[PDB]
Amino acid sequence: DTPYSYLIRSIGMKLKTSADARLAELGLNSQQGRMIGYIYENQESGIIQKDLAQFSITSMLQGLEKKGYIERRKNIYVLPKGAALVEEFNNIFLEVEESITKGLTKDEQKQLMSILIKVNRSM
Amino acid sequence: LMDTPYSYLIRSIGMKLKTSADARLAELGLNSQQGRMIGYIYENQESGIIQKDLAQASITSMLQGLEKKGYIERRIPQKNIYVLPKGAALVEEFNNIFLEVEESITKGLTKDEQKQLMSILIKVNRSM
Ligand SMILES: [K+]
Repeated sequence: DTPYSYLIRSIGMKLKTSADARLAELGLNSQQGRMIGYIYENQESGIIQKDLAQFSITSMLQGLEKKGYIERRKNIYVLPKGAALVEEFNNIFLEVEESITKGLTKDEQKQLMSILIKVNRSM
Repeated sequence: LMDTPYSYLIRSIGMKLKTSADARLAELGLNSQQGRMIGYIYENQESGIIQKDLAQASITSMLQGLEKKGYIERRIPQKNIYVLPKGAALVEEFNNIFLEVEESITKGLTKDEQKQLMSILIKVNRSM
């Protein structure tokens, strides 16, 4: 009896499947991926260990250093391997996005975009 | 987040619905998983529900909590789980919250847009 909410939740959950599988193949968790992402995003501005505590973190950074994702040290920087990973995950999300229209006709593709915009605007 | 436009909107709408719902439930010291669980029990109890069927957040803890608060009981027909009247009243308040959230999805849409959205979302969900 709440079919729109059910479909929105379920599709929303499926948007994450490919990313979770890659994290697992790489031996990383969601906290590690996000941390690498956060550092990649903010390292030019400059980020220190305190900043990551407020947005252990010591042991995680050590794990990420051992995997060659983060530079050993003071500001924190991802290594090229870390930047490459962020790019990889972005591309995963692009492939998932492209899959949304797989089962849809041209008209359905346009209508979905128009309607989702309207729904999102209304709440 | 806006580099993947459909995904952006789907998650934005999802997160807005969930925030609406989590907040309206939280005031009642409830959460959506408890509501779903009680609802499932209420709907299927005459079929015979055991803890195993619910397994397939700690389920044992959540069931003990619902039982301690007087919402469900375990009856000797493995014991079967049933909603008590206080729990049936609570299912209805849960359901009404979910129904108002559902209606917020379609407020701004024509009947045709509602029909198109249902049809399309079924297809998208099937395809992945
Ligand atoms: K297609």
